[PDB]
Amino acid sequence: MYPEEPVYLPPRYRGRIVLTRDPDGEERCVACNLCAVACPVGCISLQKAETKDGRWYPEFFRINFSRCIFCGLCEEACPTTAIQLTPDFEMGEYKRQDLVYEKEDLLISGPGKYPEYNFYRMAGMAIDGKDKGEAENEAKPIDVKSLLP
Amino acid sequence: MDYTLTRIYPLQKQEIVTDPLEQEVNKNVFMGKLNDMVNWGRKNSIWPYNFGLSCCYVEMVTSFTLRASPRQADLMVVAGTCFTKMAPVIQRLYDQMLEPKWVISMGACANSGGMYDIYSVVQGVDKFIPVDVYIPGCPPRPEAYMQALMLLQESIGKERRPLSWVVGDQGVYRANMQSERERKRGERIAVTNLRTPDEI
Amino acid sequence: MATIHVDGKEYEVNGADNLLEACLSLGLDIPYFCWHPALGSVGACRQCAVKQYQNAEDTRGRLVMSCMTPASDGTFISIDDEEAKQFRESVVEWLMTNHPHDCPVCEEGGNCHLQDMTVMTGHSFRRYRFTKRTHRNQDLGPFISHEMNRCIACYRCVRYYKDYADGTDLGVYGAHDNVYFGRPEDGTLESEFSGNLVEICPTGVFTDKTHSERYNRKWDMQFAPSICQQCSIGCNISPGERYGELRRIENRYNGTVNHYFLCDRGRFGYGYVNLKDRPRQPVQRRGDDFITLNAEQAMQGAADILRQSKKVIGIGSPRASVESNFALRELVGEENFYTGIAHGEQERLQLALKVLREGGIYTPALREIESYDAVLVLGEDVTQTGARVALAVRQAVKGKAREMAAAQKVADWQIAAILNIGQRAKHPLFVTNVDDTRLDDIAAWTYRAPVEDQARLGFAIAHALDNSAPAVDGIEPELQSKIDVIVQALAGAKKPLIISGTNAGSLEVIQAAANVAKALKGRGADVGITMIARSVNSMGLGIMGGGSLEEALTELETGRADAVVVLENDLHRHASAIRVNAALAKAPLVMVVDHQRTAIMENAHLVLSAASFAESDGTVINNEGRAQRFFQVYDPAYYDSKTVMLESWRWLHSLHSTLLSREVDWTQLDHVIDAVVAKIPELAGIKDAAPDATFRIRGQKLAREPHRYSGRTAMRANISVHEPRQPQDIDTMFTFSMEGNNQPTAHRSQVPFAWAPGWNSPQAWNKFQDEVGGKLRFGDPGVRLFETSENGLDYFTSVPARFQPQDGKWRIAPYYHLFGSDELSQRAPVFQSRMPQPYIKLNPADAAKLGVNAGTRVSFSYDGNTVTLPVEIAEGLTAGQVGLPMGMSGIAPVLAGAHLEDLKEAQ
Amino acid sequence: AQEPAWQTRDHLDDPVIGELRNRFGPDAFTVQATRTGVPVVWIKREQLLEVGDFLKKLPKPYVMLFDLHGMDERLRTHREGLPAADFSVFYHLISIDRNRDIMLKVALAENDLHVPTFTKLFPNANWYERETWDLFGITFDGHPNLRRIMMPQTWKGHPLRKDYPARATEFSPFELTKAKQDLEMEALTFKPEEWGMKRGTENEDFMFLNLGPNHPSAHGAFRIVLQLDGEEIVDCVPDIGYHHRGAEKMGERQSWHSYIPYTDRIEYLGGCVNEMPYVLAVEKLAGITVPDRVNVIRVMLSELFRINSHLLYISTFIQDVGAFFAFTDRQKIYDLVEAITGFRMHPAWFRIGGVAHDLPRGWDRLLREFLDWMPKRLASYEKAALQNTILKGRSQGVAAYGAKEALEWGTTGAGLRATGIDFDVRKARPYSGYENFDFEIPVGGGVSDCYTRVMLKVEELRQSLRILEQCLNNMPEGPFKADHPLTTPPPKERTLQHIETLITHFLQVSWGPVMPANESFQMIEATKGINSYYLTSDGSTMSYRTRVRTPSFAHLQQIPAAIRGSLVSDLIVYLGSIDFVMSDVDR
Ligand code: SF4
Ligand code: SF4
Ligand code: SF4
Ligand code: SF4
Ligand code: SF4
Ligand code: SF4
Ligand code: FES
Ligand SMILES: [Ca+2]
Ligand SMILES: [Cl-]
Repeated sequence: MYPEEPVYLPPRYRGRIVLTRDPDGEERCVACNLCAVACPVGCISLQKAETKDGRWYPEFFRINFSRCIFCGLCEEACPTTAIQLTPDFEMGEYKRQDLVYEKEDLLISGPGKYPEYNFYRMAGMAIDGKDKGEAENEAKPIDVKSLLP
Repeated sequence: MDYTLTRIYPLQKQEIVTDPLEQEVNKNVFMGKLNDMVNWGRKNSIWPYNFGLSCCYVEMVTSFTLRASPRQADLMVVAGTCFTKMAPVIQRLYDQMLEPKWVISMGACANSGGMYDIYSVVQGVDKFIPVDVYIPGCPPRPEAYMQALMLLQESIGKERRPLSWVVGDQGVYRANMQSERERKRGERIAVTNLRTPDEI
Repeated sequence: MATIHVDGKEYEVNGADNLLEACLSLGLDIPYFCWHPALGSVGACRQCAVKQYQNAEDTRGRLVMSCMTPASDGTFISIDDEEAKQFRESVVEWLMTNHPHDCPVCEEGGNCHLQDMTVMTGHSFRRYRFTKRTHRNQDLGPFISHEMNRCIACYRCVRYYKDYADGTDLGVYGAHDNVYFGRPEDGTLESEFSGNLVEICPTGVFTDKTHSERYNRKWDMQFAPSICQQCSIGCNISPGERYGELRRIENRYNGTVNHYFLCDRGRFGYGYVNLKDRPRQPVQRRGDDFITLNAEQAMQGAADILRQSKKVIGIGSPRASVESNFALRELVGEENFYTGIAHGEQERLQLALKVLREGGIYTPALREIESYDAVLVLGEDVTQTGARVALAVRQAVKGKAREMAAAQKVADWQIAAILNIGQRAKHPLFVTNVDDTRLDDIAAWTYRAPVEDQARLGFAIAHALDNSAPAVDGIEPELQSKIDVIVQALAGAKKPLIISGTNAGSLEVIQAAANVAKALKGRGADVGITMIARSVNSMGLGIMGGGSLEEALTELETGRADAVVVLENDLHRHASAIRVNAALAKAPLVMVVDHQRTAIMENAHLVLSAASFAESDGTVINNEGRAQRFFQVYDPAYYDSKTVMLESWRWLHSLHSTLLSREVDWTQLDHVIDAVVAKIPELAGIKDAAPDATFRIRGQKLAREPHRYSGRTAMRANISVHEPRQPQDIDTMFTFSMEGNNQPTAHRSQVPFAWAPGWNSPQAWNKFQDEVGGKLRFGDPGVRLFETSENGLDYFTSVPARFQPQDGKWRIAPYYHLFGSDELSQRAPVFQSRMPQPYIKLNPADAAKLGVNAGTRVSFSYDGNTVTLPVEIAEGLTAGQVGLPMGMSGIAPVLAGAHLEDLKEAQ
Repeated sequence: AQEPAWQTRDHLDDPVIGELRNRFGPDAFTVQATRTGVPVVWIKREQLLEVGDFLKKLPKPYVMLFDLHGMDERLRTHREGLPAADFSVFYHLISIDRNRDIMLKVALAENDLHVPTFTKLFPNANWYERETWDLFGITFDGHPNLRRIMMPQTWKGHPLRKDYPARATEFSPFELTKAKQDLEMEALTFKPEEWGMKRGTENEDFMFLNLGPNHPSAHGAFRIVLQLDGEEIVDCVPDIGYHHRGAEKMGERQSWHSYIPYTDRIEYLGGCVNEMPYVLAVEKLAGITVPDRVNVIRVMLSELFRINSHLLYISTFIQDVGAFFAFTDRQKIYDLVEAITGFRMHPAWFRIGGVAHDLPRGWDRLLREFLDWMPKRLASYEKAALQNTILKGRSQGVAAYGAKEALEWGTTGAGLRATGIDFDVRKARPYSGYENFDFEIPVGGGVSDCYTRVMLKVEELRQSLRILEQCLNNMPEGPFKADHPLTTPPPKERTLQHIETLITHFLQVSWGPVMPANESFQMIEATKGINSYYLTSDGSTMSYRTRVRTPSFAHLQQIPAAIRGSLVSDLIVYLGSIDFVMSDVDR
């Protein structure tokens, strides 16, 4: 039995929330604040920041698991599959202040439940690696000074 | 290991101190053996009093699969929302318990009010009752309570409570244990791939 | 006026309006993009499609554009017709075919009109499977960012920037689906009103870079109705905060003042509030030791020294509120209260007030200026001092086309036709300055001359309009010919407008303008007079009155005064730094109450941490004499509990109480307002500027946060997992939370922000107005303190003599910069690039005489100080005059009219 | 009919409208068109008792007051065609004989919030009127004892008023201290009249039966003030409100989508059964007709939770009254629910337009295994009850009531059916494609005693297993989310790759889904009785009013009339026979 015998949790189990990374190793988070507004308890706080290339990312990401109800509304709200509820249930603590997780306690080293999705390969905003016209279903920029009619 | 001294709730003496036993002036191998024996008996004999509130009590009874009197209980598990009309009752039951006593907050509601930041709910039992272990969840899985009990056992095995109420220092020295979040940060961050949410 | 039938229901609308404007004003929802309440109707996006029937028996009508269709009587239209709904959804689908998938990473998300219309049209399924067009972006300067991929070709930016603001650097390039909207080349947008593009563009092509650095979504912003504090126009703004920092300033619709447009100084010049060198707690200087005190300790200790002080004088500021200045006046006594302004500046400000309060001529509101048929600007570089007045003057000049079009019975909303009928025809405009002005493009004539000569022109125009007016001697025949054109233009005008101000640095230019306006009034004309001041509460300090900074310094210099309480004034912009520093060093006690770190603070014994407009509530009076109230946006101590930044009136009121009772009294704002109305009868309207703190909407306080504000239980979790108590507000009717009311139909006039279900973009103001493009449904906020007097002032008979160059002396000519002249805006970091590099301007001939060329550094002495500046050649500047950037750190605005002496090539 | 069910209707065709018009006159009432599905009539306050009596005395008459509550209309902007009112009180009446309901609405002015009591016509109105007074401040003139029922008697202000702050105030130790003292001095400062009770032959002992951790059966913790004559109950007053979490006030602080988590927490043992009535009502406001696969998925999850709740209820009753291990059987259900929802007690899976995800691959295997395990386990459950003479002896003829008592107290579910009234919403008013399933409604023989109630719940398990078998063998193939512009959130695969769907998602998960101004109502057969959601939209992204009628609240008001004259032992058996949770009672 527990804890000697582990418990099978189904792949969709709504437990510890983690931030994930894209197949390229970059954080999938773009700091759009959709998961936070969609959150019914208001236990998510983050601030947008931008790399010199122009990539948006969370300067800070805070989740108060003392208030979290593990509903998965935030994971259902990402347009980037960064925030994901993972099959984990052991998060007991001694002080409530330690139930406030930061990006250091949330950003893992892999893609998580969604294995191959990069919003930056769909976005039209240019970043280091993807220039204008290099996204999916995207034509190359045509200059207004082009000679072709 | 640093300790927090609660000499003689929201406001009370909480001086960070050093292991009182390690201090040479009050260092006795016999006294240390005695402290360990008492801590061992207490951590291996935690009789519980489950105050049933809201939906968390239902998960608790699944884990159960009784000190009906608060007097015979060593641990009060607050499992449910701390409603305004229920708060006086919770305080009275906890105040009808004897030393040593421990409190485990089970559920987002008991932890901080959870999704119920409303006019009829106290935002956390830690607003009126001292808590030792917090269990995040809504409802927390039955197995999560078992982890919390094991965490309490560890904290109890490190306490330095008075060995007798007539002699010695009557101060409750609780160890400043390492946060479980930092303790298991390495394994959690190392996680790379997970099962796709497509299969049972 | 006309009866229309929309979807069966009958409605009474103005026949002079278009169906879009009419139906939107009826509360009916029709999607749109190309049409703007201020830019008129063009009919490009074809989104406002509505089915129109010829009669009540017509069952097969036609799809028409509501924006390009008159709201004529007997009009039968249907917005819910299936074909209309299908076409309106198809228009959105066509716009979505080449639209980038960048919602999460665009700064318009949650405030995007395109997102709102996609949902309103009910288009959630994509059928297009081909490629999406891409465009490379451009650099547009330090304030506006470019993302052409998100464009929908509605043409709003080019119509506003070029047809409304008269800019010349934005345009439409390319053809078919490769249409591009931007500058002809990478560079900074040159229009002083380029910022309005961020709200005009219905997508995210133009965005605010000042916010992008610390970007947050609209639902997470705490907003408060505030008045802009960067100049004297008094535009209504909606400052927004997140995590304890002012994030962005948005336009607050005031159908009487700024309506839908702000200027760059007010929209991007707020970073000074987020400076990390600002005072946050009261600090006392003991020798070389600085001790952080608490409010209670600061009050007790200060009152102890003040109680044993022989004479305590107080210096106010045009930046401070009416309540804050009044609190200092009561603390030190009216006899010991001094306006922190130079004698000359006060004389000019009081003369301007006397003209507006006792001249018998109406002073127009910002929006009313767009209805005059002739404008004369005497000495005021409005574009650089009151930019929004320059935008209004531009719309007034465009009246000739509107009049010409009305004669051909063309609808007022058909802008394209009005522009074609008009061509280059414009209403007469004449501007006078020491050199070139930005309004020279639309001006019939620009008189570049010394301030004295500019005034002589005014007296001359007055004499020509009325011989009873003092005559001027020495006008050359050439100038007289030019004067006659102005006289005939003003004489022929049905609604003339005379605009002057205190920025010229001449009392005569204000007197000349008064004479011209009096002359036109005598000839029975609807003349208007406008006076541009210098700061947010210059007129308010002028009405209150007090001694000059010079007189205050003399008190401290004779030693008669031992204690000086300075209020939000650096003192170096109104007087010599050498004099101020020396005078402040002879005072046993020097207390400074400011929200910014100034130089005088270095030698202050005590510095009280005052709050800025964002963290304070008060009343300011604009150039037109309208008292407007600003409200606190956020609590400064919410995140950092140690912060003790209190309103200046609260600090001073508590000190006065501790001085008289040894007890602290942090009163409510309403009490201070009641004190001002009782003591000063002139400042009595300030009571009606806004409702008190007991005002409620059906029992609910007004809200500052949107209903979807997020992070409530996590924003301060780092400091304490225990959520803090909602900051409470006893001064205003606004709650520092979302538990309040922001309904578009709430019987109020103070709107913190505009949001309506389905309308998350700035287009939501439409639901808060009586008629789209009109006024707030229950009146626009603000009260004019004075009405037009029954009698006027006598003509000023003091005509100055012509300017004469004097070897050695160099008259300092006043050059103002929208970016640099204001004190607080210059402190903002994003303004460093836009602000001009230091310079001195010289007449080409004078430069040749001094044997110096462009770039040559020249040394000159003012207050016993040699200064070096690079030489710039200004042909328009008359000889004997030197040009200096007024307000730029070092060049105090007072230098205007002074003279430089040893001007020579440096080294 | 070709016209969709969500279509706004005035129901003037309803015969009751003609009857009222020919009795009180055409200018005595205003008919409001809504998406509630019931004729809504605005009657004057001086005719409320007259109209009520007429409806009670009609061929096939209205015999049950389903719901009575208030509404603050001081901030409602879309009130076109509604009589002027600052506050209002609604009366939902059900006529089982004509299978039709009517909503009588009375307009009130802020200055005079007084309405004649309706307790004389329908006795169940006592608690509803007390709650309306507690949360709105509307006084019912003639009420026997109008005291607060959900909030402390010392509470200042009416919580459900719009001007009332919704979030929690700063904790005050002092108030807890005083509250604790008042509790310790309650016995000394007890007055029977304050509880509506009267001293009689004297020497009668007033007592407080605490039913919390002393007797905990997952029913919650409340207390009943018992007036005894030895061991016989002369009168009892259940004290409730100890589990009030302001769920209806939260509906006005949460978007239509962000409130779903809260629905599952009204009746925790029901899970998805609690979100069915809410999603269906919001879908009527949105005008969404859900696809057949969603209908079958939403039935399957509901019946899984219906079995889970019954198992626990039957197990607990049998354990206490008689001498059926729910744990094992309940875990197997939780495992399937966890595999599909990712959660056990509070799935929050149902969405406005469908379900959050599609059925996980392998769901069929798990369901088949459970449908091959329960058959035998159920056989054991009934055998016990059928042959447990101890149970039969201690349960039969205890807290017995007939059809009249069930109708006058709003009793629904097994209690109503035990009295012989065959009224199951799943059959009477089919919803979620239940009409496409072959199942029978267990009905009693005229007497609702503790035994008959439990036996019906056992027979319901068998019928639920039948529906679950049809769901497993006839699961339709197609969309798990409706193809409607207001489906929230939109299909994720398209959101991740299409701008139009990304835009729709962004706004629906941020500001919220905009529901046009209207009033909807959906009643469903829950695990403990008829649960309904009366939703009012003012055209925004949040509800203007979320009324949740819960069966447990009415079942606890009938206790005094059904247990009077019995012994405390009988009361404890009755409390068990009533499948109830205090979360459903207090909301
Ligand atoms: S976790 Fe997802 S939803 Fe939240 S801010 Fe990052 S990208 Fe946006
Ligand atoms: S799981 Fe639910 S409560 Fe937790 S952060 Fe996500 S949305 Fe908020
Ligand atoms: S934390 Fe969640 S599951 Fe536990 S009692 Fe509160 S609402 Fe119920
Ligand atoms: S402009 Fe609007 S619709 Fe386009 S990406 Fe930005 S937020 Fe989305
Ligand atoms: S840049 Fe903006 S205003 Fe200009 S055409 Fe594109 S969407 Fe319209
Ligand atoms: S014109 Fe003056 S008041 Fe208006 S926005 Fe510009 S600086 Fe501010
Ligand atoms: S808004 Fe009418 S055509 Fe564009
Ligand atoms: Ca204030
Ligand atoms: Cl001249």
